[PDB]
Amino acid sequence: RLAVMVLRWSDGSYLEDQDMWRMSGIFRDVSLLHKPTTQISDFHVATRFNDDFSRAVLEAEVQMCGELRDYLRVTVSLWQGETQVASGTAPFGGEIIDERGGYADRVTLRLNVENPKLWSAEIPNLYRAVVELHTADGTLIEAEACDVGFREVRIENGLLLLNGKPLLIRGVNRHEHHPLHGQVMDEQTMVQDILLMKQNNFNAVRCSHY
Amino acid sequence: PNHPLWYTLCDRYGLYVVDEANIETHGMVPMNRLTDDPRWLPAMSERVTRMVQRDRNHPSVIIWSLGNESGHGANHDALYRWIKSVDPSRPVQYEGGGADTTATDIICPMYARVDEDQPFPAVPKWSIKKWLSLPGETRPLILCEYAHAMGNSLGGFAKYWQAFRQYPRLQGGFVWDWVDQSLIKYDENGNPWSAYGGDFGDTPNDRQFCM
Ligand SMILES: [Mg+2]
Ligand code: NA
Ligand code: NA
Repeated sequence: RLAVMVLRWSDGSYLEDQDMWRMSGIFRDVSLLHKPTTQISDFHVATRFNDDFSRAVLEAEVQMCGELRDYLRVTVSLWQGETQVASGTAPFGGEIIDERGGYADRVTLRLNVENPKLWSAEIPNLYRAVVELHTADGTLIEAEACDVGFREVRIENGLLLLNGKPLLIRGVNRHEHHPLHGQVMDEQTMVQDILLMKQNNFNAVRCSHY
Repeated sequence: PNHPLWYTLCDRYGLYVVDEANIETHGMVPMNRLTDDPRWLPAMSERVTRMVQRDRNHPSVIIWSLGNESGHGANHDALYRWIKSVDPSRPVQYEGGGADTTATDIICPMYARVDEDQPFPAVPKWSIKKWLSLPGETRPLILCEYAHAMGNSLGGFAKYWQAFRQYPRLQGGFVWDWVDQSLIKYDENGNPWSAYGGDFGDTPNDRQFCM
């Protein structure tokens, strides 16, 4: 048995003065997650490009918790549909960063991708990155994953650029609101909203204000 | 460069002066044919350097100009740097080659409009409000020529002044221009009348465009 005491007001409320219905409760999903003792505790994906975006390097930093062992490996593989496009495997142990060494509990993987399909609101090209924590001889401990969009966002010479091109933001602010369920969101409503937005020539959304 | 007394009077009565080298090659095709030619650098240089040597002590002179309507040539860049080197006390401006070249401290277009773009190839005239905020642009904008006052004209003048007052980096301009270039001719009874291009048998000519 779980018991949860939820308070409508807290010191947190002082930072939650959004112009909206003030409600309370367990308003998003509750779940139980089983991880092994030796686990992926964090991972960051980055994509870097050459000047014309015909080459990319996917960089994945992976952190673990549990006992460190020489037999441990991380494999990051990148998939376009059912086709594996690139893969990298390494033992744990990051490069030296200061006088006391580096992160023994981290590893960075770097995958080359030639002519990457670029992500944008116009063409949402995605790759699947699978992060496998495993032993040297291939026993899977656990795998995490995410959708990867190859894109560069930068500000150069006063312009916001996506993939080297200046954006024109056709945006809207969107609160999480249902007239029947309050601030509880569901997939059907989310999808309804996205379809209506794109059908009316919006390409961007601001998570007002959370 | 003007008659020397002009500067003395502007010193004493109080007017800001843009002193301008006697260089205009408007009729060349393209406009910078001579000004990009190193063979014409000596001749151009004397028109700039000798102006500075003559007029540099006048308080009324606040801006040097490399001339008018001669496109943008490498000779302009060289003479721009010459002035910057011998006289750091005064900005240098020059309109040719699109009003915002590397030979000018001030964006100085002629007849750029307040709100309307005129996107001519190579030498566009942007809305002055838009021009200021083009990516990387930081300079002040002062029109070297605007509000062409030919005959019944100066429509839309207030639109320029509303903009000059609202935008800090829009710091005004010079109207084109002060006085009609009409000349006196006489009828058979000795009565004077105002004449313009073509009235002296001069041909080809551009008629009333001098007024
Ligand atoms: Mg508010
Ligand atoms: Na102003
Ligand atoms: Na004229």
